[PDB]
Amino acid sequence: EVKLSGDARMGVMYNGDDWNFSSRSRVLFTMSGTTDSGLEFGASFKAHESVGAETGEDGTVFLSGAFGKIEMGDALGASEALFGDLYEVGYTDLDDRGGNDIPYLTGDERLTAEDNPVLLYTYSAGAFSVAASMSDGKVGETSEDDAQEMAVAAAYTFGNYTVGLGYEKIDSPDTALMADMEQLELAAIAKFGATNVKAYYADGELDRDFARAVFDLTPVAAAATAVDHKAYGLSVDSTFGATTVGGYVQVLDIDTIDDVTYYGLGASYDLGGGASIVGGIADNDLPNSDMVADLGVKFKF
Amino acid sequence: EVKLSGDARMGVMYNGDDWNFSSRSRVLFTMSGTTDSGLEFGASFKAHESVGAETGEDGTVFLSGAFGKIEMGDALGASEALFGDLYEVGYTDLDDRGGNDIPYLTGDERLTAEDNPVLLYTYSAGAFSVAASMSDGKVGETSEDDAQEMAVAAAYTFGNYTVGLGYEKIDSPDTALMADMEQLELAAIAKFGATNVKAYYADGELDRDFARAVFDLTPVAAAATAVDHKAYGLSVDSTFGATTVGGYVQVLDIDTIDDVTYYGLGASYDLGGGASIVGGIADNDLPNSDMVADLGVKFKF
Amino acid sequence: EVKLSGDARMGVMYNGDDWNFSSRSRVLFTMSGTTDSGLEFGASFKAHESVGAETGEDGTVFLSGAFGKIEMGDALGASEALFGDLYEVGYTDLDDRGGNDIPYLTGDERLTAEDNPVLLYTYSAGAFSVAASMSDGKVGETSEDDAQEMAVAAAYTFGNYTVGLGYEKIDSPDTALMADMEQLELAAIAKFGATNVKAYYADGELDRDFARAVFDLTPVAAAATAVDHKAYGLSVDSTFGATTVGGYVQVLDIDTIDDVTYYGLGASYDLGGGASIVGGIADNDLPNSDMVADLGVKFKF
Ligand SMILES: CCCCCCCCOCCOCCOCCOCCO
Ligand SMILES: CCCCCCCCOCCOCCOCCOCCO
Ligand SMILES: CCCCCCCCOCCOCCOCCOCCO
Ligand SMILES: CCCCCCCCOCCOCCOCCOCCO
Ligand SMILES: CCCCCCCCOCCOCCOCCOCCO
Ligand SMILES: CCCCCCCCOCCOCCOCCOCCO
Ligand SMILES: CCCCCCCCOCCOCCOCCOCCO
Ligand SMILES: CCCCCCCCOCCOCCOCCOCCO
Ligand SMILES: CCCCCCCCOCCOCCOCCOCCO
Ligand SMILES: CCCCCCCCOCCOCCOCCOCCO
Ligand SMILES: CCCCCCCCOCCOCCOCCOCCO
Ligand SMILES: CCCCCCCCOCCOCCOCCOCCO
Ligand SMILES: [Ca+2]
Ligand SMILES: [Ca+2]
Ligand SMILES: [Ca+2]
Ligand SMILES: [Ca+2]
Ligand SMILES: [Ca+2]
Ligand SMILES: [Ca+2]
Ligand SMILES: [Ca+2]
Ligand SMILES: [Ca+2]
Ligand SMILES: [Ca+2]
Repeated sequence: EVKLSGDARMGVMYNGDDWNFSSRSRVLFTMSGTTDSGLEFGASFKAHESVGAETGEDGTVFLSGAFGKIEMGDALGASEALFGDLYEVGYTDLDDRGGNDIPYLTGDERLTAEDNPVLLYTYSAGAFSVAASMSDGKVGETSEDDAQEMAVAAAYTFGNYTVGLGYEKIDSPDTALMADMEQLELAAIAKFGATNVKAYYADGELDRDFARAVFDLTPVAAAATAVDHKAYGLSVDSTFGATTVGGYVQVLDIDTIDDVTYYGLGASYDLGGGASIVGGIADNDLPNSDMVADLGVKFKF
Repeated sequence: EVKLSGDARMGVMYNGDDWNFSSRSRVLFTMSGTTDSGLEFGASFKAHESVGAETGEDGTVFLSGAFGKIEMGDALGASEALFGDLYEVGYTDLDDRGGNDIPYLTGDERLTAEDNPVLLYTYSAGAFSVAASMSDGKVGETSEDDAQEMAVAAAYTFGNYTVGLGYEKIDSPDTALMADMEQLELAAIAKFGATNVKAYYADGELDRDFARAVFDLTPVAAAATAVDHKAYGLSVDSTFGATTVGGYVQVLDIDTIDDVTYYGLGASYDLGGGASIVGGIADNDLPNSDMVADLGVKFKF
Repeated sequence: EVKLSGDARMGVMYNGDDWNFSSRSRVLFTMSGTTDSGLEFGASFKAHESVGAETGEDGTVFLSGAFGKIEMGDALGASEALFGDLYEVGYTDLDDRGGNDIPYLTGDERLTAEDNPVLLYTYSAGAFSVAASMSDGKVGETSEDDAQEMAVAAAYTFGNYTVGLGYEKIDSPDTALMADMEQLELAAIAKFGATNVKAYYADGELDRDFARAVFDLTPVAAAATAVDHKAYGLSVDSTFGATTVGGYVQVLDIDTIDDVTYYGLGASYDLGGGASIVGGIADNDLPNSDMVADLGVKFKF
C-alpha cells in the first residue's frame, strides 16, 4: 500500500540584515505491508529525495516484529532515535545560529551517502526502550575504508519522566589524519500537562580539525589530535488553547577551540485544519552574529 | 489532503529541417486544506519539479479568504495572472519561433530562482478582478541586491467581454549595468459562443542588451541604456463538435534593434476520455526561420 | 486516472571482497484512460525518473486499440519486449559479473536519451505475437545524425512452449568511425508446471571497439571494423511451496576479442503480503573475478 501526505510553508525570514520571502512544499510517500505471520514492513521518502531514495542515501526501509524494528537508509542514530531534539523555533526552523537540534555525534547523515545507507535497530517493551545503530565502514558499496559510526542508547519512562543515556562513537580509518571521536549523553524529558521540558548533557572528545570547522576555523597543519568537549541544553514549551510558546538554550564548549551559547524563542497559533501561524527569534553569543527571525504559516496535508 | 493528476503526449515534431520523436509524461500533486474559520490553503508542484519545490523555486503555496488569495513560489505576475496567453498551437506547444505566450515583462520565472520565490496577490468581487505581484529584491535568501519586479493589473467582465490593463516594471540594482524596464498592457477577451478572441497591446521600454538578446544579438560594450518597444497580437479559436481550430499572430517591435511577426495555426480533435489528436504549424518572418510543425496525441489523467 | 505502487529492499551485498549494507525504495506512477471508442492510453514512470520522464528519456507513454499498441519513451526493443531476461538472481539483482539479462543489441536505453525517446509497437492475436521498434536517427530533437536502431521479432505459443525469433540492427552514422551491427536471436520458453525454462541463441556482428569495451579493453587506433559474435544461455527456476530456486548460465563469445561464461544461482522464500527473503551468488570465469553474493528482503507495495 502507498499513502500520500505533505506539507508547505510561506512567510518572511530575516537573515540578520535583510528580509526575504521563504516558501516550500513537500510530499511524503508512506508505503506499508504485513506478512502472513504479522511482521510489518514499510518504506518512506519525500518527493524531492526520490533520486537519493533509489540508492539508500535518503528515505528508510524497515521490517518489524516481536523482535523490534530494523530500519536501513537515511536513519537516525540510536540516541537521537530515543531523545529527539529541543523545541523547534520559527516557521522555517531557524537553525541559522545553531538551532534547536541536539548535537548528536552519529546518524542523521553523518556518514549516510550515495550507495551507503546506515542501520537503526529499536525495541520497546513496556516502560523501557533500547536503540542501536551503525554504518558499515566502507565507502559506498565499495571496498574503500570509511570512518565507521556506532551508538547505543536506552531510556525508561516513569510517569511524567523519561530518562535515558546514550553512547556514540566514530572510528577513524586513519588516526594520523582524523582522531577517533566519542560522546556520552544523559537526557531527561518531562511532561507536566500542557508543558514539555527536555534537557541533556553530553561529554566526549572530537577530532581537532572537525571541532575547528564547527566554528568555521581553518584546520591546523599537523597530525590529528582529539579535543575534549561538552554540550548541554534545555527547552520548555507550553500550550494554552491554540497558542504554543517555547524556547531553548544550548551551549557547546570545546576545549582549546571555543564555546558558544545559542538559543531561540518562538510561538505558534493553531488555525485548525492543518494550518498554523508560526514565528520566532534565534541567536547565539558569537561576536558577529545578528539575530535571525521569521514569521509565516505552516500547512500539513 | 493530497490529490494526483497527470498528463502525457507522444508524436512527431519537425524542427525546421528534420522530424524527431517527441514524448513526455508528468504528474501533478495538488494539496488542499481549510482552517476552522474557512480560510482555504494549498500547494502544488509537478513530480519533475520536486527538488525546486523544496526551496521555493518551483510550485506554489497559497492562503485565501474573504480578503483574496496570497500565493508564493513560482507564480505568475499580475498581468499574466489575469489575461493569460494566446491560443496554444501544436501537441508539443510549438514555441520554437516565438510561440503563443504573451510577452509579459515580470513573473513566470523572470526572477524566481533557488531560495527565491515571488508573490502574487489576487482578488475578485463580482465582475471585477485585481492582481498585484512582486519579488523581494535580494538574491536567494541572501542580502545581495537583485533586480526587483512588480506589477499591478485590473480587469472587468461585461457580458462576453473582459477588458483590462496591467502595468509591470523591473528595477535594476545598477543602472550603469542594466536599465530599468517597464511595460503597460491593454488586453481584451471575448467569447462569442464556440469562438474565443483575445487581443493585447503592450508598450514600454527595455534594457538595451536584454532587448538584443531577444534577437540573439551580442551585447554592446557601453553603459546600459533603455530602448522603446511595443508588442501586440491576436488569437482566434473556434470549436465545432470534437474539432477546435485556431491560430494567433503577434509582433514585437523594439526600437533601434529589430521587429518580428510570429504566428501559428493548429487544430485538435477530441477523442474523449482525456485524449485528443493535436497538430500545428508555427513560424516567424525572420530571415533564417524555417517553419516548425508537429502531430501527435495529448492525454490528461 | 493515476495509481501508485512501489517497492523497497534491504540486506547485505558482498562485492567480491567486502560486505556492504545495500537498500533502496521506489514509487511507480501508473496513469490510464480510455477514449469514447475504447482505445486505451496510459503513461508510467518511477519517482526517481521524474526529470527524465519530462523529456522522453525515462518512462513510457502508450496508445492501444484493435491495431496493437504503440509505446514511446524509454521502451524495450522488439526482441526483449517478446522474450525478456533469464531468471533474476539476488535481492539487489546481482548483475555485477554479467548478470541475468539477455544481451539484446537495441532498445532498453541503447540510444534513448534526453529529448530522444524510442518507439515500440506490439500486437498479439491468439497464439501469435509480433513486435517492431526503432529510434529516430537524430540526436535529441536536433538535426544531428545519430546511430539508428531497429528490431523486429515474432513469437508463437503452443501449449507449454513459446518459440520465437528476432532480428536487431544498429546503423552507424559513420562507418569509418563505428561499424554497423546486427544480431539474430532464437528464443524458446517452456513452463512445465512449477518449472520455467528459458533458452536463447544469438549470432551477429559488433563494432570492434564497442566489443572491446564489453571486456573493458582500450580501443585500437584504426578505422572501425566489425567482429563476429555469438551468445547463448539457459535458465531454470522452480517453485516448491513458498521457495523458488533457480539459476542461469550464459556465454558471450566475440571473435578475435574474448569469450566469457557468467552464471548465478539464487533462491527466494515468500513471506506473503508482498515480502520475500532473497539471496544469491553470481560470477563469471574471467581471471580477476571474485564471486558476488547478497542476502536481504524485497518488498512490493
Ligand atoms: C510585502 C510583504 C509581503 C508579505 C507576504 C507574507 C506572505 C505569507 O503570509 C503569512 C504571514 O504571516 C501572518 C499571518 O497570516 C495568516 C492569516 O490571517 C489570519 C486570519 O485569521
Ligand atoms: C559533537 C558534534 C557536534 C557537531 C554539531 C555542533 C553544531 C553546533 O552549533 C554551533 C553553533 O554556532 C554556529 C556556527 O559558528 C560559526 C559562526 O560565525 C563565526 C563568527 O561569528
Ligand atoms: C541530565 C540532564 C542535565 C541537564 C543540565 C543542564 C540544563 C541547563 O543548561 C542550560 C544553559 O545554561 C544557561 C545560561 O546561559 C544564559 C545566556 O543566554 C541568553 C539567554 O537569553
Ligand atoms: C516571538 C515570535 C515572533 C517573532 C516575529 C518576528 C517579527 C516579524 O514581523 C515583521 C515583518 O515585517 C518585515 C518586512 O517585510 C519584508 C518583505 O520583503 C519585501 C521587500 O520589498
Ligand atoms: C515511423 C513513424 C512513427 C510515427 C509514430 C507516431 C506515434 C504517435 O501516435 C500519434 C500520431 O498522430 C496521429 C493519430 O493517432 C491517433 C489514433 O488513431 C485514431 C483512431 O480513431
Ligand atoms: C517585453 C519582454 C519581451 C521578452 C520576451 C519576448 C519573446 C519574443 O519572441 C521573439 C521571437 O523571435 C524568436 C527569437 O529570435 C531569434 C531568431 O534567429 C535569428 C535569425 O533568424
Ligand atoms: C486593446 C487591444 C488592441 C489590440 C490591437 C492589435 C490586434 C491586431 O494585431 C495583429 C497583427 O498584425 C497583423 C499583420 O501581420 C501579417 C503577416 O503575418 C502572416 C500571417 O500569416
Ligand atoms: C494545421 C494542423 C496540422 C499540422 C500537421 C503537420 C504535418 C504532420 O504530418 C506528417 C508526418 O510525417 C513525417 C515523417 O515521420 C517521421 C518519423 O521519424 C522517423 C524516421 O525514421
Ligand atoms: C551487522 C549485520 C547487520 C545485518 C542487517 C540486515 C538487515 C536486513 O534484514 C534482512 C536479512 O536477511 C535475512 C532474513 O530476514 C527476515 C526476517 O526474519 C524471518 C522471520 O520469519
Ligand atoms: C550484443 C551486445 C552485447 C552487449 C552486452 C553484453 C553484456 C555482457 O556481459 C559481459 C560479462 O563480463 C563482464 C565485464 O567484463 C569485465 C571484467 O574485468 C576484466 C578482467 O577480469
Ligand atoms: C533456440 C535455443 C537454443 C539454446 C541452446 C543453448 C543453451 C545452452 O547453453 C548453456 C551454456 O553452456 C554450458 C556450459 O558452461 C559450463 C561452465 O560454467 C559453470 C557453471 O557452474
Ligand atoms: C544460494 C542463495 C544464498 C546466498 C547467500 C549468500 C550468503 C549470505 O550470508 C552471509 C552474511 O554475513 C556477512 C556479514 O555481515 C556484514 C555486515 O556489514 C557490517 C560490518 O560491520
Ligand atoms: Ca532544526
Ligand atoms: Ca539530528
Ligand atoms: Ca557502505
Ligand atoms: Ca507556449
Ligand atoms: Ca508566461
Ligand atoms: Ca530573495
Ligand atoms: Ca538483471
Ligand atoms: Ca535489457
Ligand atoms: Ca531524436
